[PDB]
Amino acid sequence: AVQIGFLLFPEVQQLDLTGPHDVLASLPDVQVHLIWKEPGPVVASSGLVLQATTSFADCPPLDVICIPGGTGVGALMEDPQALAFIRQQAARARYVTSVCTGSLVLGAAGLLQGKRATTHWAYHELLAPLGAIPVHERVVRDGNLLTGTGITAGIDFALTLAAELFDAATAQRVQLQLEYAPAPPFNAGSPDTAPASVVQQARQRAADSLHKRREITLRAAARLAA
Amino acid sequence: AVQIGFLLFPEVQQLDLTGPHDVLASLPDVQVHLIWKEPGPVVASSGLVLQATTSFADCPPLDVICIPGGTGVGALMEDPQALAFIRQQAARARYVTSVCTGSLVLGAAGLLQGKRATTHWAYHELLAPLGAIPVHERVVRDGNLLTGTGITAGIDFALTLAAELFDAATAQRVQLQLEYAPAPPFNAGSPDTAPASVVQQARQRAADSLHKRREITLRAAARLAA
Repeated sequence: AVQIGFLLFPEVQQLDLTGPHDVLASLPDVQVHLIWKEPGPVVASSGLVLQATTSFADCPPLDVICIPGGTGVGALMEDPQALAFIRQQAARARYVTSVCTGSLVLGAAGLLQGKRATTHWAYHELLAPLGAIPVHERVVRDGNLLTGTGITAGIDFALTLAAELFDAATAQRVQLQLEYAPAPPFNAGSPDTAPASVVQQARQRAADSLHKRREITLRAAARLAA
Repeated sequence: AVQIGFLLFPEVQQLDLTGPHDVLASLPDVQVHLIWKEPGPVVASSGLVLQATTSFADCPPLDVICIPGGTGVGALMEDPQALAFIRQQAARARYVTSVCTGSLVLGAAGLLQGKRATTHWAYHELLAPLGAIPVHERVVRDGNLLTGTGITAGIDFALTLAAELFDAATAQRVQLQLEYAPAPPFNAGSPDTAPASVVQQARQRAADSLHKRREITLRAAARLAA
C-alpha cells in the first residue's frame, strides 16, 4: 500500500490539504495519514476542525509527503520537531510536495537549497533567502520535489502523482469519477491577470503577514547557515 | 452577517463541502455553519473526520444553503428530518445550491419539481423521476436554485455568489488571494472528453450504486406524488 502523509497544523489553509486528500484517497492501495504531534483535533484558519490520525513518532515511512500552507506556516518555520520530521521523511520519500506557502516550510527545513521552487505570489521574495531558485510557474518540479501555487494546486498535481504511481488510465478514471473540469467565472487568479486595483487591495491586506514572515525567514536562514 | 450553511452528513464527499467552505469563509461579514442532527463528529466517505457546528433546531435562518454529494446521499434521500429542514431553509434562502449528487437530495425534498437542474454524470437519469428538467451543463441556474457538477463546482459557484452578495471586485480579490487558477494535467473530467475505455471502467464501478439509487429514487418520487 502506498503511504501518503499530509502535515496538519493549527491555522492550516484546509483546502490546500483537503483537495489532494480526497483525490488521493480515491486510489486503490493508498493509505493517507494526517500527521501532527499527537492524534486529535487541529483547527484550520477558517475555524474548520480537522483530526490528525497519527503522531510524528508513529507515522510509517511515507512514499509521498505533502506540506499545505496557511497562516500557520510562520510558527512551523521555527518548529524544530516539525522540521526534523519533514527532513527524516523527505530522505526516503519518492515525492516531496507542497501547496502555496507550504514551500516556505520546506525552505525552513533546508530542502530547497539549490532547488527550483515556487510559492504564493505575495510571499515569492522569501524563497531566495532560503536557498531556492525562485520560479514564477504554477507547478515546479526539481527531481522528486514538486511545489505548486494555488489553493487547489494539490488537486492538479495529485492527478500527476496518480499517473506516475499507477498509470495514465488510473488518473483519467479518478478525474472522470470526480467529474473534475474546473471553469472559474473570473480570471483574477494571478497578479498578471487580475486588475491592478485588485492586486493593490490584495498586496495591502498581505503586508503585515509579509513583514512578520520576512523576520521569521531571516531567523530560519540563519539556522541553515549554521 | 450573511449566514451560509452546509449540510454535513455521514459518507459525504468532503471536497464537495470543504472547497466552497474555504472560499466563502474568506469573505467579510459571513458566518458559515456545518449542520447535522447534533453538533459533533461526522465521518466523510474517505474516513476524514469533520465536526458539525449546529443542529437543525439551532441553525439560524440561512441566506445560502449548500447540499454536498457523496455516497451518503442515498440515506439522506429518505431522511424525513433532513428533508424537512432543507424545505424550511429553502423557503426563505436567497440561494439554494448543491454540488454533484447533492441535487438528488434537493430532488427528494421536492425542490426540483419543474426546475432545470444537473447532477453527477453517472446518476443524471435520476433527475427526471424527481420532477426536474435535466440539463447537461456544469452549472445550471433556475431562479434562486444553482446546481453544479464536479467535486469542485462549489469553488467556482462560490465566486459567483461572492460577486452577487458583495461585488465583482470582492470576488476577484478572493480569487487572487487564493491564487486560484486551475490547470488539470488530463482532460478526462467529462464522459464527452474521456477515452471510451475510461468511461466504461467508471460506468461499471458506479453500476451497483446506480442500481440502489434507482430503487431509492422511486420511493422518494412516490412520497412526492402523495
